[PDB]
Amino acid sequence: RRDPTEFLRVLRRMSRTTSWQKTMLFASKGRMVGYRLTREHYNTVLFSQSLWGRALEIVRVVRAMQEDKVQPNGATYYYIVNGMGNADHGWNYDFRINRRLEKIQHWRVALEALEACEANGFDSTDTMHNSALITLVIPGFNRWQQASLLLQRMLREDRRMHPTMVKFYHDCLVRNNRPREASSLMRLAAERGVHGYEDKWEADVYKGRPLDSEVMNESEGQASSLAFASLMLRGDQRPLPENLQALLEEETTRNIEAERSVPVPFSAGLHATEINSVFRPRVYRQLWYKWQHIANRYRPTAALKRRQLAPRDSPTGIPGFYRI
Amino acid sequence: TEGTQEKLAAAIQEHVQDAYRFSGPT
Amino acid sequence: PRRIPGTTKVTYTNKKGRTFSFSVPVSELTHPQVTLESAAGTWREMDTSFCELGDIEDDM
RNA sequence: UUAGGAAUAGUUAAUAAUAAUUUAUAAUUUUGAUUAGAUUGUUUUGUUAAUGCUAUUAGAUGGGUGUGGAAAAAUAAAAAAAAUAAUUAAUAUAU
Ligand SMILES: [Mg+2]
Repeated sequence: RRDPTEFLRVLRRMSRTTSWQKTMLFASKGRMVGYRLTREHYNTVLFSQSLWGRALEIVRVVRAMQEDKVQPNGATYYYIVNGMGNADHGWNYDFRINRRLEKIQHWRVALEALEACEANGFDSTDTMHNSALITLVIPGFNRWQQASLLLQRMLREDRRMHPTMVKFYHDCLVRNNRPREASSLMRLAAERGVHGYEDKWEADVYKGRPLDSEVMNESEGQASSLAFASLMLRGDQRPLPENLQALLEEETTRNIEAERSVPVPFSAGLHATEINSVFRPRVYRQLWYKWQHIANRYRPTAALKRRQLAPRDSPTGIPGFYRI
Repeated sequence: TEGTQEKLAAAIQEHVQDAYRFSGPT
Repeated sequence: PRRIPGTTKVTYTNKKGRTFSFSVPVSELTHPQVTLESAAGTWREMDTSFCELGDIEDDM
């Protein structure tokens, strides 16, 4: 055992310069020879796993941090929630990228760190709540009910919406067949001044219609209008008699499921949101940590062309750029 | 069977020195 | 939100024996004292038992 | 093919198995693999006494549309494209 200040000094350099496997090797083998890892040691490991988006590794660090009885601070929860948003997901051609992310409940660890942040007394940031909503919403996951309740209390705390969160949450509500929640998201992002959405503003075609949960509550318990409260009319339309309209509602019920049961022959069982949606964080393409990029998609290969950075038969310093 | 923990400690210490080789000088 | 009262009364006795109230301007804390290296043991921990990892000694 | 040479994997074979819930002592690699770098190849080039050294510009392109025999399809001075349009010649293009 050398100097523990020297042990922390190499841990500072590897989180700052090299990849995520170096801090996981150094802190684990250093804990086994007897280096007492403090909160300063775990925040440097959790900085490197949050940058590369290693969702399985953040769970293993927080299991060792709770075993060593070292209390996390507000900077520690800043890396747990922002690190779950940077996890790899998406679909190559018929190949699921990071399929073991689904069995881990990494959206729930990002939610559990939010509950432990306010219970221990720390102040959560605006990028924690935008990164926690992303983990419920990303194309391997379909959780828009919990992401709606998270966004509802995000406005009550006067948080501002991140433009990456609006891009993911709009595609999740479109995929899960919710146009009222998607039109209200575009209407909200245009009014709050979110960048990239000040031109997209949709009219509220559901202005007179009640909520979808209120109709199911009214249907369990005016009686002619109670059964047809869910039916949407143009104003120049009238309902049928109650025996004739109820036979017509079962016609549309069996016709909608008949169309949705037919597979599209060249989709590999995927929605159009899932097609060509491979995600790695911004570290994979010649970039490093920035705070405003929560879940930043890696830049395309047309940003850096070869033979404009170095001439022919000469090496370029981009080893893993064009590899997706 | 009893002297495997100290051998494990020596092996993990050797791995820690191999990781210390990343630091370079001093 | 609960507002801090600001003033507090403490009892002081003179040399003769007369007791009265010193009014002290006192505010409360807002942030936890987490910068100390000592751990009290009373903080809300994060549950990680639902996560699936490569631990072959545990169950899925 | 790499001045400072080590591990690799949607993995190998069998199969009453299209569309693999099984079996196996599986497969690649120090006779140099995978990855990273450079990278169309090619007795067509140049030189020399030289079986040496040194160069290259035919090409292809698993999510744009299951159409079509074949995706090679978002742009090419001809490859004249279903009535002899014109077929003497040269510019054949600027115009
Ligand atoms: Mg068999």
